[PDB]
Amino acid sequence: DMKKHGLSIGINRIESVFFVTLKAIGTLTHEDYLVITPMLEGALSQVDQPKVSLFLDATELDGWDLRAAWDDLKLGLKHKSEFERVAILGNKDWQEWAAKIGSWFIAGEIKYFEDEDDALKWLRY
Amino acid sequence: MKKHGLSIGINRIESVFFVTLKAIGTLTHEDYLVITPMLEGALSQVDQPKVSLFLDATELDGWDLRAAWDDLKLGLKSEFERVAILGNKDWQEWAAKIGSWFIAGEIKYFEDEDDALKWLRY
Repeated sequence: DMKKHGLSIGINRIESVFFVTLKAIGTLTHEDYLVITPMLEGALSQVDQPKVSLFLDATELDGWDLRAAWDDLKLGLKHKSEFERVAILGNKDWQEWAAKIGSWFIAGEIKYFEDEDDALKWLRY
Repeated sequence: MKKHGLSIGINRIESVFFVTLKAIGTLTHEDYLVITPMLEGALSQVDQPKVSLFLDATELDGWDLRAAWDDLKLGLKSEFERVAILGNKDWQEWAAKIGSWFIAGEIKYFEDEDDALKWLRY
């Protein structure tokens, strides 16, 4: 009834360093892809930092439909830059998107976490 | 490891899409220069003809008054029906100020999330 579904993209500064943030939540549909991804793309294309990394909060993501457009989503940076690091935060138990959601990104390194503090420390230092 | 910044999104509750924006920490002029182009890039892609905005300012401490944040105007390509601002502080500190970034039929301040969201989808 009140369950939320979708994603948000942002920029956060932590200890003087800016990073891109992404939060995915609920169960994503085809309609959701059509409505939400142009906005994510529009946002990410305006990020122009010397080096930049990404924090992906997927703790509240259920997943998406079999072979949905979400499998092939690509989120890239303003001048074809790659993310230095991408920290993917999940939960204790494996979820259907675990081995798939990383492919949205071109990254120097992708690391998976169950604790936000650890994820942020790895990104920052 | 205190976070300072803003995120923008689209969420759906049942069958209704709404724009969502969360602001956190104390925003500086450098933050403005880095975040506002992305915020504007996101908003220019919202095509839904009837749409509202949920603004989560629960973790917002404020911004530098000499920074461009005071003057920010966010909009659609073309207006929000409703903007629901969620926060804990006396409204006169920042709620009216951040509310003024938007043009909308109605702009309302809430301390309860459930009530804010219900009001947006009515």
